[PDB]
Amino acid sequence: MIPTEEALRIVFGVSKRLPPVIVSLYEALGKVLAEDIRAPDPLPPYPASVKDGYAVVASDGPGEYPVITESRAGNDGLGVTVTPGTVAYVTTGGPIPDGADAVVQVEDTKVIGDVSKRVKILIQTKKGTDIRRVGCDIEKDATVLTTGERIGASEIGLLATAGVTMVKVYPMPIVAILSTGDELVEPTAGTLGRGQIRDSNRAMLVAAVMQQQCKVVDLGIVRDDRKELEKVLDEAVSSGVDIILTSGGVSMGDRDFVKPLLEEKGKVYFSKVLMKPGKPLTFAEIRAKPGKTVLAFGLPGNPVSCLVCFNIFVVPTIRQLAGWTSPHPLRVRLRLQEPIKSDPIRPEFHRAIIKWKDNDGSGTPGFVAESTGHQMSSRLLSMRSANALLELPATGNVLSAGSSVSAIIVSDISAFSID
Amino acid sequence: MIPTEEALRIVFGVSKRLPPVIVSLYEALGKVLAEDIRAPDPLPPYPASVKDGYAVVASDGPGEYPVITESRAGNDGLGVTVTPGTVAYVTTGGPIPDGADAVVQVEDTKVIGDVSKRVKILIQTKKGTDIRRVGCDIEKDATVLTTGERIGASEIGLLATAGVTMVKVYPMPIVAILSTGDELVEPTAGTLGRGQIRDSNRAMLVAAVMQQQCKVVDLGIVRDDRKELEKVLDEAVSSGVDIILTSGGVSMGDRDFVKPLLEEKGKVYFSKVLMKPGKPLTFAEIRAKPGKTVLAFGLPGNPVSCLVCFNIFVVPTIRQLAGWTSPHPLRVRLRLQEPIKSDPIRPEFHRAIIKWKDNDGSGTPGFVAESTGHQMSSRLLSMRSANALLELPATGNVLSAGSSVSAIIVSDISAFSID
Ligand SMILES: Nc1ncnc2c1ncn2[C@@H]1O[C@H](COP(=O)(O)O)[C@@H](O)[C@H]1O
Ligand SMILES: Nc1ncnc2c1ncn2[C@@H]1O[C@H](COP(=O)(O)O)[C@@H](O)[C@H]1O
Ligand SMILES: [Mg+2]
Ligand SMILES: [Mg+2]
Repeated sequence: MIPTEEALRIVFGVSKRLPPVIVSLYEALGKVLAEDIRAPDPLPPYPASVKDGYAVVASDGPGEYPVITESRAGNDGLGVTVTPGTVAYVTTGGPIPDGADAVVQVEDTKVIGDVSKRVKILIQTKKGTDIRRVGCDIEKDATVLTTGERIGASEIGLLATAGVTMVKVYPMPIVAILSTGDELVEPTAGTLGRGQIRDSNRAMLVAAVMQQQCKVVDLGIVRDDRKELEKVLDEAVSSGVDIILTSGGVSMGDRDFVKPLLEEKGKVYFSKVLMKPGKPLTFAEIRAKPGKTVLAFGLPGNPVSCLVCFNIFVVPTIRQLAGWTSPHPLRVRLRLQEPIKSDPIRPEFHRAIIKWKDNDGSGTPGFVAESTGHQMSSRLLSMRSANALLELPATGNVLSAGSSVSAIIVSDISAFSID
Repeated sequence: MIPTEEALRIVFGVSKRLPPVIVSLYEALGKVLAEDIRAPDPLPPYPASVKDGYAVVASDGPGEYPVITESRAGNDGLGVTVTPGTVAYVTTGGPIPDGADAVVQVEDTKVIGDVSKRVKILIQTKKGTDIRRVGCDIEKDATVLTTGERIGASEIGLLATAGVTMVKVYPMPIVAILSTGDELVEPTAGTLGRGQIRDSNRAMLVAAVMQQQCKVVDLGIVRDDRKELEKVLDEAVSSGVDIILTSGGVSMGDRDFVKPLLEEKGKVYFSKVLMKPGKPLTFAEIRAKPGKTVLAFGLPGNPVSCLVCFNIFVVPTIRQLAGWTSPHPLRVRLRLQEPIKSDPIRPEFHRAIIKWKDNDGSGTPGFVAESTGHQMSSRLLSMRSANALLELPATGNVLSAGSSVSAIIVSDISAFSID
């Protein structure tokens, strides 16, 4: 039985970034860049107006002037030179005609006469005012995005700015998922027969893997039969998946074949972890016959233990395979809203609902946590709405309301409900 | 020009939750429940063993006993009564045979003899030990999920537990997106002609809407021509989309037709907001001809202003339409890692890279922020890697390193890179 910190280091040490691939612009969203991106031309590529108004010769100053051209886009004002004593109309983003050295926003001007166009400039401007010089936002050949950078909406915007529609990225791993048990029935079952339960771990894990943006290979329910589970595992290993997730069949039962099958097919690094919940977790590395490595997680059958182990061990493995340089989950410090008793032997991953408060109880703003209630590993209602796992050390003491603890954030911090 | 707080209240007051729909189990992931979910049967539906070991009569105590049945699943041990002086083998999740009232884990037992099976129970157990009574995890008819609850992986697990494979939920809005400008070219363009730039806002907004899990209707580049933009807007309004996003054509240019077109087609609630960046934001409500409401956001053309306005105003509108009871973004308090000058007139949404530190500079743990650098609204590099918007009040003063500010979190808090 190894500590969770060691089990994580073993998984990190075995897990390898996947080979990069080439994808289209919208397929690159959410993925990590596997190349640097350089601007092929400057932004703006021409001197551009910051305002709707008039391009002027700054030294002219306030006065009345004829409007010799209008410049909004493309070839507008091409070949026209704004000389001292003239002005040109411009819209925001319009090219500055040759000879103009500043822009006076339309609010500081007045159109004069009926009908030839004339405008009154109401202020003294300064050279360079309200003009974006060539390359002031992005210089030609500047690196706008680098290898190891995760692509979000602004990074998609920068790729589009630089004219990149095919991107080299690290792909997401493909994950096979199966459930084990003679007691299981499909979640479509109505009236349950004696000694049956609906398979809940498979759909829970499919959903968890969908939230990590990975393709899922759903291998269904497997019975407690060694030859049957070996056949499904051999089929999962040779299919091309990168990760295999099983649940159940990893305790002390006489028909728990997951561990001995992973020992035959590959190398089991560990089968027991000092943690509450999640003790019987198995981690193995299998080589598929030519050829590639396949990571196998023998997750515990208990629904809570299953999802806690997914959140702590499988999420960083997916991220590592997908080329994330920082795969660890966000850990914050927070105050307890109620007392919680820690375990005397195993450090606990106590499920909680956390929120940011203007006053965390200590007079300063901070995160606070409420327990989800009874933490029994068979009680999936303890995972309901839990956005964090409180890391309670193995002291056996009652942590009173107001005490501070470390918490792992397991669900979108930007989707956190406010206080 | 209205404050951002008022502009948000107007948007919230106009935005209505979409009618609920019925979807399959995996389609419900990420969506808000539009009905309560009750367990049709208990969990466990039979008294179940917590351990691999033996089901016993607690009062018998330590001793040697014959193993009269084996119970792992289904009908195993049906009709067999464990009487005083006998035991039954059980696996975790196996039904407890009639007459047995406790379970002794296999580690507290020893198999005796060769070959009839006999086992030695090494301890004195207590009635009810290591047995999950019927309904101890979930009672029959208990509400396991309620209306207004967002569905994550554990909620998918609870739906599967309760045998629900078709779910009533609030759908996501469908969003139409177009760009405006005679200066724009597609992001596939190579060498740019004079006065041209690649359309970056459209792909940026498509990506931003994809991260919000909404269907996108890509309406392309529209030129600065009133009749052309009216035709595309009329086509967007009658297509069935719930939200229309335009960018550009909302400043003071003589060919900026977005505002007057939204005034003709519907009701414009505002066209100017007191903020840095994002001043020319237009918000309108259009009624499609029978019939339904369509929300239109005339986003600013400047790439930074475009994305900042999306993050502040469009994200909560999407969430409100999708039935989120808490659509507001997460706001935290944090310390500045460097000095920042605030604007004397407009409150600024200064882009930053934030992280949780064990020491935020004050001796206690907390979030800290680094600026992304020059904040010019034309500089999309200021959005690069920004996971927060610092809310800087309009004081004109230099906020020194170490001072505390409010920050809006704009990207997955569970995807935050650690310190
Ligand atoms: N797919 C599943 N869905 C729900 N419960 C499960 C699943 N697989 C295993 N379990 C339960 O988890 C516990 C441990 O499983 P095992 O390790 O196979 O003994 C038992 O109570 C099982 O009935
Ligand atoms: N789709 C777009 N992509 C990049 N820049 C844009 C886009 N639309 C408008 N702009 C720029 O944003 C600024 C304001 O646009 P407008 O409001 O149309 O004058 C100008 O500098 C435009 O060239
Ligand atoms: Mg089992
Ligand atoms: Mg324009």
